[PDB]
Amino acid sequence: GDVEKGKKIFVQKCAQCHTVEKGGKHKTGPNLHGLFGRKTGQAPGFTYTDANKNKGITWKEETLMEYLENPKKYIPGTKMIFAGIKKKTEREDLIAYLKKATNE
Ligand code: HEC
Repeated sequence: GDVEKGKKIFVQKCAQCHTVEKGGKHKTGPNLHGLFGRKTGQAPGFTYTDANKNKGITWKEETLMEYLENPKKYIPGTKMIFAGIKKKTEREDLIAYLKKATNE
């Protein structure tokens, strides 16, 4: 998973709604710091849909690969408006970026 390639994918597809920094700002979407190994819907100070709050999985590589491929299929009724990233490589690249960025 190429971190630098993941950076650019994040900017293109994710940055309009999400920050990755520790104590970063909530926007349209929750700040993503400390994402890995946390349950869905647990970012402090963000109002989630009941669907995201009660999804009840743990974020990791496996779960992110499935989610980012098709958000609304994984979490029906999410308010995250994003169609998905179809390609495996692109997703692994992005997830590599997040593993690092959301843990610094
Ligand atoms: C790159 C394609 C993106 C990644 C990676 C993520 N998003 Fe989003 N996102 C948005 C909202 C409003 C929410 C909350 C929606 C709801 O509660 O139904 C989300 C949710 C996520 C989550 C889960 C958060 C949790 O802690 O459980 C992850 C991991 C996530 N998103 C990653 C908004 C948007 C958005 C605005 C239109 C875009 C372009 C994206 N999200 C894209 C990405």
